[PDB]
Amino acid sequence: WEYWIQLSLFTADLHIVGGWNLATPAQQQLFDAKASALKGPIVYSFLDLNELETPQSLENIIAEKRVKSDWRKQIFPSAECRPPFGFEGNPSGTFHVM
Amino acid sequence: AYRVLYRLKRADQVLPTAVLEFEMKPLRIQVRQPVCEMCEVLPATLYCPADRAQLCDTCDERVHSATRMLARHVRVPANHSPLQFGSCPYHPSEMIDSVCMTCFVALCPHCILIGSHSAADFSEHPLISTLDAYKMVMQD
Amino acid sequence: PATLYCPADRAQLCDTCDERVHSATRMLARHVRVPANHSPLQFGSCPYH
Amino acid sequence: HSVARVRALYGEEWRSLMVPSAAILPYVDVEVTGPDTLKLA
Amino acid sequence: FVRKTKKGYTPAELLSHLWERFFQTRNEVVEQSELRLAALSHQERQEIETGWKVAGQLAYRLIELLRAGG
Amino acid sequence: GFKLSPEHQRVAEALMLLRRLEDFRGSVQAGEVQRIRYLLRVGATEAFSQQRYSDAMLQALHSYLLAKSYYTAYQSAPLEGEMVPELLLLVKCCGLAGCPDRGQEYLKELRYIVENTLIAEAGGSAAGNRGSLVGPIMRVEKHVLASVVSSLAELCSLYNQPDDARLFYEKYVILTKDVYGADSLAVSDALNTVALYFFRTRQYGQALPLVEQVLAIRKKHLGDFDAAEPHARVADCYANIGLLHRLLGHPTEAFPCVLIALDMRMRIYQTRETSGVQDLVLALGCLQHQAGHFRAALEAYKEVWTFRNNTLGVTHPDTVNVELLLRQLEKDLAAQMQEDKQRFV
Amino acid sequence: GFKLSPEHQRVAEALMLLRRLEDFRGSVQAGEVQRIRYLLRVGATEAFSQQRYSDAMLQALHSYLLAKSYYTAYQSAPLEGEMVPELLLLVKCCGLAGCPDRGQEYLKELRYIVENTLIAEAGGSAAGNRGSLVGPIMRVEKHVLASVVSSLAELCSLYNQPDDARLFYEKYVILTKDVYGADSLAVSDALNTVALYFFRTRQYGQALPLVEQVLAIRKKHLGDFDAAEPHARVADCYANIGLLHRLLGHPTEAFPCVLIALDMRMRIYQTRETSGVQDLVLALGCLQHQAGHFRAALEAYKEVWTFRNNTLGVTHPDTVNVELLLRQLEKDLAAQMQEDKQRF
Amino acid sequence: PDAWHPASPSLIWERNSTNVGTRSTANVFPFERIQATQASETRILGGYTEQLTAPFERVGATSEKFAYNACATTLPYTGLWHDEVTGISDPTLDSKQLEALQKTPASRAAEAALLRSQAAKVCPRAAKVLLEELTRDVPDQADLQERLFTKNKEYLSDDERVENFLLATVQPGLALGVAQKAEKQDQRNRRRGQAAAEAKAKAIASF
Amino acid sequence: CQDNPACIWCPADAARLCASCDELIHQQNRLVSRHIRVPLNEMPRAFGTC
Amino acid sequence: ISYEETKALARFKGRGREYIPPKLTEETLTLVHHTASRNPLSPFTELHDPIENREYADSWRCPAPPSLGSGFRYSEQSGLNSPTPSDAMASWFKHKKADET
Repeated sequence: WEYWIQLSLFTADLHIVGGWNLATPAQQQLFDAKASALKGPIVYSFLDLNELETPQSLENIIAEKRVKSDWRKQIFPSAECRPPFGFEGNPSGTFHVM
Repeated sequence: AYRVLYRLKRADQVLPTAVLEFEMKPLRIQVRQPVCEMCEVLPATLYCPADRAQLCDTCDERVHSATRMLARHVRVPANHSPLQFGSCPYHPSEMIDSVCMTCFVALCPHCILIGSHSAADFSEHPLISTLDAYKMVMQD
Repeated sequence: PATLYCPADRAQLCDTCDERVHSATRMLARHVRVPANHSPLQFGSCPYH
Repeated sequence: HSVARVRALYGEEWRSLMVPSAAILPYVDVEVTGPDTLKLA
Repeated sequence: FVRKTKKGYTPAELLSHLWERFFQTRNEVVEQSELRLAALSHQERQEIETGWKVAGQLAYRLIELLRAGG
Repeated sequence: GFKLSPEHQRVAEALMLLRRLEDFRGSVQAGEVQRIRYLLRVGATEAFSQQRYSDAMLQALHSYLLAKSYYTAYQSAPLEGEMVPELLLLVKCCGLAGCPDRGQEYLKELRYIVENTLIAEAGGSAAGNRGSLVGPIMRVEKHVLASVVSSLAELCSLYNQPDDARLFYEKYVILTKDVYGADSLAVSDALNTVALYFFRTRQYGQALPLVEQVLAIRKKHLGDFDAAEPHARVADCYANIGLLHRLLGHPTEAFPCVLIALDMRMRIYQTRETSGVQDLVLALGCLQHQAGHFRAALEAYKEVWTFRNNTLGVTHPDTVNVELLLRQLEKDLAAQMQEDKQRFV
Repeated sequence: GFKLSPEHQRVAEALMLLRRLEDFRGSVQAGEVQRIRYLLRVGATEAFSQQRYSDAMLQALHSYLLAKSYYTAYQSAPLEGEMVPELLLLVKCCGLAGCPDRGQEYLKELRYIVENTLIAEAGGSAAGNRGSLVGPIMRVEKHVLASVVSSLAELCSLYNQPDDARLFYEKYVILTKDVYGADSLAVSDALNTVALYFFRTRQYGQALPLVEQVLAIRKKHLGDFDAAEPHARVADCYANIGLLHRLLGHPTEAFPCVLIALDMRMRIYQTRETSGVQDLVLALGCLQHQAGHFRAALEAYKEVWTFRNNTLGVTHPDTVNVELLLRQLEKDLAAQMQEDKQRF
Repeated sequence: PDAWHPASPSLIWERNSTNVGTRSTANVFPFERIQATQASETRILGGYTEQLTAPFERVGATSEKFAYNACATTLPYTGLWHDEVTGISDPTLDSKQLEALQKTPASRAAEAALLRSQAAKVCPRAAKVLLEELTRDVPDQADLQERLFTKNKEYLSDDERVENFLLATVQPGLALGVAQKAEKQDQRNRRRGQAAAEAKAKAIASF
Repeated sequence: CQDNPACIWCPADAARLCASCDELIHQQNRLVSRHIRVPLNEMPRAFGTC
Repeated sequence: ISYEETKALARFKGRGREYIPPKLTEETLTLVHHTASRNPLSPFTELHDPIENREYADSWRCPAPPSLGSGFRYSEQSGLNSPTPSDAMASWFKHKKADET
């Protein structure tokens, strides 16, 4: 996943600090079986936590166990991504994507 | 600059997978300098592929020149040592010297002998040296 | 004395003449020019004539 | 072998009166500029 | 190691100065050229340029040898 | 790791300076690379500049590899941006001696450095994607970076990559506006450079709107048509308007542009027998010849041929070429007479 | 392995004891605090001697953080004492980098201790009765405290504070007068050192009187004009007022001074091929140029150029200084010739 | 891409005046959809590969000359890398006497306007080099000596002067010495035009 | 000129020049007037596959 | 599968009988690491790292970029530099002491 965000931002100095699996291993094969029914791929999209339709910091998702954002009315930036929110004023810190 | 914006019809076609927390400052791999197998004298660069010992300069003039045996023994210099690519991320004691050409993971001797790749089905996989791997990517 | 010899023009020229032969049209400015001691005419007597 | 080597020694005949000196010349650049007094004269 | 000559040179930067003068005469001789330089393969031109890179390497190494002692 | 207090982050850059000096001055290999990279660059500049293009290959490549070998053990970064000077040597001498597959990855290597300086300097993401967010940069001040992106795009058009050649030229325009202003003569020079590129690539269409901006800037921070004393630079640009607009196909409102430039150069250079004034007399002959109008383009062609005969010679390419316009006027007039006078059916 | 070589070893556990004190008070003893502190200090002194300033900064910084984690913060009564040499290593290595305002409190704390030792020593036991301050009056002997004054005084110049360095140079003059007496060669050298600063900061005008008492004490102790044997230092200081009177205008009251400093250098250097004579020849040449005689200082300028080419480098700043003077003389003589041309 | 759009005036004339459907036979070259050879390719096979050795560029077959030459005072070129740790700098200038020396001379008024403009503020090291060049040209406290020792305090050290000779020989404009040769040429052309005026204009008319 | 069809391939200039430009760049001063000039048929190029 | 099956069952792929695909081919040794990141505090900030064999590197923007060290002048008034005209200013002043011993 560290190499994924390295490719998505095209730059070669990134690192993963800590991962939080917002999934279930049983959910992936049901996601795949629904996919083969729909006849399509599983292309990725890397979204900043405050880039969502409603802003939601990392402590909010983990505490109340839900994502409170309507994803049927949301654009999905795929592959190359914009610089994360928290740039020039903080040119080197820790950020978040999902 | 390939970037595509997607929009889905139904909310079931999107699933959360992970939140990744990522820093920004660069940071690089463990480039170790071994000392010697006999001497601990010079910043060490010569390697013998036959006898696996990273043993620059020092006593090579006197322990590797004995008979017609020790004369041949190619002495590939310039830090072309398979024991210099960093630790194994599971076992932080040995150095990555072998690489898998089926599952494609970096394996130290501990990571291949009783490591994750020591299973029953992980037996027929080709295992070339790591310097053979790096030269392969260079010449395509 | 010749200072630069152009092999494409097969002629030997000085500095004041290289800038008037090859520096007029655009296809002549692309000519590579070598120093005059690379000239082919320095080997010469042709002992028959 | 011979013919070429012995001819080289016949070239040594006319280099016999030819001796290395003891000059040690360190050629270092010296600049010319300054007041020219033959102009002023 | 510090003593000056008739032109005011330490033994260290006398060598640095004559290396620069040898370099200026080098570029002058190569530009006037002989056709032995023109008749050179790419491997022999490689071996010449490795030769003058290492020649500059040992030139500075000798400069530091005549300087660091003093 | 033992997390630091903010007093260490307060000092910070003082420890930056005092370490990179000590290991530069103390290791003999650091001054080794600095001296040899200097001498190999001095030989390579003079090699490229005169006629060689092949010794300039090997000295640039050697200063590249010797710097890189130091840059892989002193610090864990092979590209460090300071190898741009002989990178520019490598690509231009590859393209001129001729081996494009060797200088293709050097143009590639020079490329990834350049957008990283554009993005690290600019206000944010903005424009200029494709080349990542942080990477090998150079700390050049901006007037230097203007000629850096301008020289790179010249190399991009030297190779067969016309798409990104125009991309870097418009950033060369937009970056000289930052240092000299939105209304500076140095910026009008920068627009004139891109207009020169469009003209040399046969693309006369996009060349003209840039030269209109060149004329607009020079008309403000310089003279004008009358302007009491006029300037030769406005007269040059007015000639460029008429020349580039005739090449598009419209000859009837390019005629006033050459008329202004002729009257200005009448008072800059005076006389009637200058090489400059015969440029615009020959331009009125060519403008007339496009829109019919015979027996008057003949006298404008004869005037510029008689001056160029007794000044430039009889076999000069500026005298034979106009004589070809005489012959091909003779073919065209014979065509017109054999198109509108034989119609007795 | 990553041994983290021993000069940075004592950096590591010293910062670890900073954490250990902070997160759990009471697990600290005075013995190991000064043990790690003195090891950081002896390593910093051997680092500074061999030009390693990056680790001299690093050990002196972490000694100061460990200092203010101990008695400045932990047990309220400070009794500081040992601030000064490790603050010196911090202030010096700041000012060598570039520091206009990043070592400002570092200069201020060291200054506050140094001005304390000046006041409490100038007044006899002034600390014991009038305003008992925190500094220990250095708890050492007199001449070391003098070198501490000169160390800070050259540090204010490295911190571009000219007035502040001027006052500390002044108390450097006063206090070396007290320990060595009015007539001593140590005072003549210390007042000479202040003249080096006033030369270095372009303030030639007020530097004249203090070099004059340097001349007075050299004449009193070593020798006057004749003096039988002339000592090189009275020939030196008398040459120094010749250069000083030359630079701030005033051509008239320097020509006799240059003349007999030259004559004194004849007797100690009985040659003509030394830099001592061939710098006063440059001095008399400049006085010869400004009042006319264009073909009389040209000799004096060739006198010096044929020497600095012989004994110094061609690219030496002193040698190329003469060549710019000869290019000057080429165009004043050209202008004087032109003025002769229209006047004919 | 784009179509042909020929450059010679006659080929445009035949396209825009003569129609193909009026004759049984026709030389029909300025009517075909010839393609303009794309961009970079015309630069290689045409000769647009190097810097302009002259202050013009000739136009195809019509023998015209498109004028390109400098019009402005470019800031003096500095090095292709500056070793500088950010935060620790003094990029500002002591000013005062520096702009006083800017407004003294008259032959360099355009350079003086450049130093007082916003170009000095955006990049300060180019202003430092140009100020040292203007102060080097000033005519003649501190009797001799001092005035020339503080004069040779040259700022661009050894490495960057060569490293700017790169950026002059690779920059896509006029070559080095072309601008000075052009300036020398039209000055002499102007005095020749001034000679057929005055000594020929007023002197011959009103004798 | 990029204005006329090619008629002469000159190996010395390495250009696919036309007839009008042949007069332009080969009828200068005498040095460049003696290049071997052949038509575009005889330009060295590959024969081709079956 | 590996190399063994993908060569003999994909290059031939069940085809046969007339195809025949083509041919088959100072500065001595110290045990201390010379750190890549030249912050003196870079081994003394953190290691926020799930992997372990991973030192730091200096960022290309914030403190200073990776460079050789050819420039980097000290403070001008300090006398630890190349001799400026401000440093050789006191060359004709003669600060050498009389006597302290």
